[PDB]
Amino acid sequence: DICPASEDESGQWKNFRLPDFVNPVHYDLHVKPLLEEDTYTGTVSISINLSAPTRYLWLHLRETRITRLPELKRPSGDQVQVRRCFEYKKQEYVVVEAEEELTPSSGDGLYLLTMEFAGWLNGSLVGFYRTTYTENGRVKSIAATDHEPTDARKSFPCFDEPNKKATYTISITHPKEYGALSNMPVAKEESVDDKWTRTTFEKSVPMSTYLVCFAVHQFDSVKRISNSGKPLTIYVQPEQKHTAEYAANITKSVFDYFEEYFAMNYSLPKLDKIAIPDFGTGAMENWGLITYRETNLLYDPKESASSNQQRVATVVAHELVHQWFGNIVTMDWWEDLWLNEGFASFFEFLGVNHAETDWQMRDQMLLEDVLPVQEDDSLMSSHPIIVTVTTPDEITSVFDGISYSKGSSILRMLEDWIKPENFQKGCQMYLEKYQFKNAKTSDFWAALEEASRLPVKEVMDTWTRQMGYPVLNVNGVKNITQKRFLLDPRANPSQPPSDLGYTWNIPVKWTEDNITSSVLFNRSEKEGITLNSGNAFLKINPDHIGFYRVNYEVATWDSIATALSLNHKTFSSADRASLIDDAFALARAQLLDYKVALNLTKYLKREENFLPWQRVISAVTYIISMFEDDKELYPMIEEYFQGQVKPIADSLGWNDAGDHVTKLLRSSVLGFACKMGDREALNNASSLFEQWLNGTVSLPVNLRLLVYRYGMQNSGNEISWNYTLEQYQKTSLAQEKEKLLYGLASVKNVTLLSRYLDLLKDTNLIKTQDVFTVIRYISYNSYGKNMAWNWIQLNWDYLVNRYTLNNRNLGRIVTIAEPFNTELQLWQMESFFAKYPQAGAGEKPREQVLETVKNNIEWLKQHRNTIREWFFNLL
Ligand SMILES: *[C@@H]1O[C@H](CO)[C@@H](O[C@@H]2O[C@H](CO)[C@@H](O[C@@H]3O[C@H](CO)[C@@H](O)[C@H](O)[C@H]3NC(C)=O)[C@H](O)[C@H]2NC(C)=O)[C@H](O)[C@H]1NC(C)=O
Ligand SMILES: *[C@@H]1O[C@H](CO)[C@@H](O[C@@H]2O[C@H](CO)[C@@H](O[C@@H]3O[C@H](CO)[C@@H](O)[C@H](O)[C@H]3NC(C)=O)[C@H](O)[C@H]2NC(C)=O)[C@H](O)[C@H]1NC(C)=O
Ligand SMILES: *[C@@H]1O[C@H](CO)[C@@H](O[C@@H]2O[C@H](CO)[C@@H](O)[C@H](O)[C@H]2NC(C)=O)[C@H](O)[C@H]1NC(C)=O
Ligand SMILES: *[C@@H]1O[C@H](CO)[C@@H](O[C@@H]2O[C@H](CO)[C@@H](O)[C@H](O)[C@H]2NC(C)=O)[C@H](O)[C@H]1NC(C)=O
Ligand SMILES: *[C@@H]1O[C@H](CO)[C@@H](O[C@@H]2O[C@H](CO)[C@@H](O)[C@H](O)[C@H]2NC(C)=O)[C@H](O)[C@H]1NC(C)=O
Ligand SMILES: *[C@@H]1O[C@H](CO)[C@@H](O[C@@H]2O[C@H](CO)[C@@H](O)[C@H](O)[C@H]2NC(C)=O)[C@H](O)[C@H]1NC(C)=O
Ligand SMILES: *[C@@H]1O[C@H](CO)[C@@H](O)[C@H](O)[C@H]1NC(C)=O
Ligand SMILES: *[C@@H]1O[C@H](CO)[C@@H](O)[C@H](O)[C@H]1NC(C)=O
Ligand SMILES: NC(=[NH2+])NCCC[C@H](N)C(=O)O
Ligand SMILES: [Zn+2]
Repeated sequence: DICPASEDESGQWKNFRLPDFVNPVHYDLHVKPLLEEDTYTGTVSISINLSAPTRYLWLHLRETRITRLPELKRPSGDQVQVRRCFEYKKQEYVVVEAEEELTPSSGDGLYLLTMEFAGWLNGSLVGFYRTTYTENGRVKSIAATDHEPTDARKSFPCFDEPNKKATYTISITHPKEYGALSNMPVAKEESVDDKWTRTTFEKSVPMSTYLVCFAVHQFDSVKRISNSGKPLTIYVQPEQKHTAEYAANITKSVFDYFEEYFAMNYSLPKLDKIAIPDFGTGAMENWGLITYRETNLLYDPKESASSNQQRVATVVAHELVHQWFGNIVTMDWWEDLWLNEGFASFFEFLGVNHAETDWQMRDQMLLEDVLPVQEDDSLMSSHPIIVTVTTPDEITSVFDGISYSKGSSILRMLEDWIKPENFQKGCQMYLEKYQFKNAKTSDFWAALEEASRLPVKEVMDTWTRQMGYPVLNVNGVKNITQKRFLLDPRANPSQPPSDLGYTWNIPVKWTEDNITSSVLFNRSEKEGITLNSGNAFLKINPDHIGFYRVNYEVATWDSIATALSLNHKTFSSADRASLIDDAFALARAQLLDYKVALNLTKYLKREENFLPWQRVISAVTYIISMFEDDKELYPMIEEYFQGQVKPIADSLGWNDAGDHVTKLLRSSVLGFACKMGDREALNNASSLFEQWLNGTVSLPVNLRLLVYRYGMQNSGNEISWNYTLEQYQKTSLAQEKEKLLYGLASVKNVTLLSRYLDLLKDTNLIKTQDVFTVIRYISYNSYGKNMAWNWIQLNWDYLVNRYTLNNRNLGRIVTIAEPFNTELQLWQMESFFAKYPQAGAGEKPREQVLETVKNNIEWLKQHRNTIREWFFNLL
């Protein structure tokens, strides 16, 4: 109204990107929330470096409105006359036109733009918002911000691009019963009324808008002091105070580890962590004020699982990495997002490995990132690590497996190739050089190139400027050739067009009789290379350290299966997982006969290690999933795999005994036993469930989820469903709540699942942060697979209105359709997508799930008979 929307395109504000010649230096930001009203107001004054004649100044603003007419100051100090302001919706700009036009800022002086604005605290989990929780029967409020990637512009008007780094001095006017937090320590507090306080924080270091954070809270705190002497504190609800201890421990340990590892001081005087009761992502690395979802921060050793402990430790470590990679040095543009996310996803493992010695974290990288993303990056609808992004929806979409997991994986390969010592030093030099500035990927290669003189740019470009990865084809034990690996054999291997033409410079490592050698396999060696003792067996890609698959000759694969049956310990746990993973992905891709892959599972009655069991379970889950409705194949696949896990499931038993990894193994192994229909494992689940319903018995922590799931699935009814729903409401621990939600989604009852789906619209019952989690849980239910899919279709307009098409989790919800494997189901998907063609952040997930479902249909056609034969002839 005061800056009305205009469809005037005839200016530079038509461009998606901000102009080069306008840079901010300093933000004077003041916000005043009316908590009980779900509104806030604010004023911002921004010091501006101008480099070119312009009659217009524009910056980002979404939803939040300008309250009066903006006012501008010349570097001399005089008031610049303003003709108009207008909003340009298409590119999320507010634009002000001078009755003038003025010249650059040539010295140390700068323009100053002052704007008044008003926004909403309700209906959203981005920008600046308020949510509630209950304490001693009273409803309490907390307000906070979440900005990454393009939501700072909702909180306040700003130059909302990662390279437009400016300095910040923030102040908030809030009721006195509340404390206020931000990036920097408190500088001064002053009484406005006898009811209100104005809290001003000290000047920030130059930082990106997406990192700017503030909160208004009545939380207690658990405190720690770094080796640096700086306070590290975790803010937490008084009720939940005891559950902040572990995170406090890890924060200290990992903070102290990283500061020494990166050879650089944490830039700020303090660091705070806080979990918002309703929070839209996992966690956010806001410099000095890291916000969390409760499940990722709050841990109770008396109620939480080892899985939960590891998750907390890992996310805390992840977030801490960002204080260096992302915060100190930021990517120049979102196309280089992996410089943030891949680095955090890599170093998170080093952090927690320091904190927790017997967690085998380094190996767990294979399970967490490497192998899962090799699935993702074998689709045509993957994308290169460096990604062209032209809209806010595209930007948010690339916060994905490629950025995180493949990012993490190619750094893991890089480190090993280049040696840890040199990788470390190179990272340090990168941090020294670009501190408080922005870097491109090119900048990082050159940094490590200074630390190795190895051809980092030449080699790593191949892993980074094109999607996908190679399979190494072994000819004669010793000759290898590279070929792009795609899950779909019908797909055109040259698409989409790549300058590098889908050949890679592959750092290749192999083990000859307990001795290790290294070669760079050059792109330009079109007809392959020969691996340099007269050997009878070459173990290529030890610990799956390189981001590629190895396809041995069938004879060799056959001999591996035999070696496993005779003495599996001949191979390391990682090597076993890796051979199993490759074989099954190769069979999936029609590059290896399924009989050969399945033959590798024969030894399993003697398998006792975590890594191979995890990758076996992953591979079987897919195959079992494809044959769910096949009355012929399914019982046979079930009977066999039931027999294979029985010994290890029996050996570990239904009790929390052993070290971290053993307990993780027991969980997944007992879960798989239950999934495969082992009557005794199911009986244990039902028995413990029945006891838990008696209201006294606290279940062994690493068995709970299984007991809620299989207990509800096998003996749940309305009475126990209602009980479980009450328990979910009554527990304060978010990690327990989440397990109970999975339990509730496990009932074999259409009426009860229907009630559950209806609860998604009730914000008193299911939190906004948890809606997509619940939909996904329901989709795993044999009835709910179709119920969840049907519900998101019927309620699509409702979800879009509630979350917006810019919401990443909403974009991704269509992946509940992954198990689909008929032409009928594919037609349903396409019909639905055609009806709602505005996909937003769901554009890529749609492409991916369509490719997956098409692969599934093909897979069934190609392999049903072969797999049937293998099982029939065996049983
Ligand atoms: C939870 O799961 C346990 C399995 O992990 C069950 O324990 C098993 O119960 C079986 C049936 O009573 C026993 O079968 C016997 O196995 C021995 C092998 O050592 C054979 O001699 C017997 O032929 C066989 N049956 C007989 C004699 O009729 C298992 O031995 C037993 N123990 C283990 C460690 O596997 C629990 O029963 C189950 N709990 C609940 C509450 O259902
Ligand atoms: C790699 O996989 C091969 C193909 O599945 C295995 O070879 C097969 O072993 C089966 C036993 O596991 C045989 O099943 C038998 O088939 C005959 C004729 O069809 C039936 O009369 C028998 O009753 C049946 N056995 C049973 C118990 O029902 C297959 O004949 C056999 N096929 C071939 C071509 O060899 C390999 O053993 C396997 N390699 C390993 C494990 O190293
Ligand atoms: C937060 O609440 C306000 C006030 O209820 C919402 O504004 C209303 O929007 C609807 C249509 O979207 C109108 O019918 C009402 O008249 C509006 N009221 C006012 C005072 O503007 C607002 O949409 C909510 N914010 C969010 C982000 O959902
Ligand atoms: C946080 O760390 C402290 C130690 O730094 C842990 O407290 C110790 O726990 C061990 C094992 O329970 C005891 O033997 C010691 O008496 C405790 N105090 C020490 C060594 O100073 C504490 O348990 C850790 N937090 C969590 C969440 O487990
Ligand atoms: C699924 O749950 C519903 C709700 O509890 C069950 O419906 C009940 O059935 C019994 C008879 O067996 C009646 O006494 C109740 O009045 C019914 N309740 C409702 C709301 O209709 C239903 O039997 C369950 N269905 C299955 C297949 O387990
Ligand atoms: C379990 O939960 C439901 C919901 O609280 C109970 O109440 C019925 O819920 C339906 C909707 O599912 C309403 O239409 C009825 O008004 C409710 N019936 C009442 C209040 O009498 C249901 O009765 C509970 N069942 C058990 C066995 O505890
Ligand atoms: C860096 O850390 C050291 C050791 O903790 C400290 O003495 C020094 O003040 C810090 N220097 C800078 C430039 O931040
Ligand atoms: C492998 O390549 C080498 C060198 O080109 C060659 O001598 C040999 O014939 C090839 N094939 C096999 C099966 O070893
Ligand atoms: N609006 C969002 N969903 N932002 C997601 C930020 C999550 C954060 N970068 C992390 O992965 O830890
Ligand atoms: Zn991150």
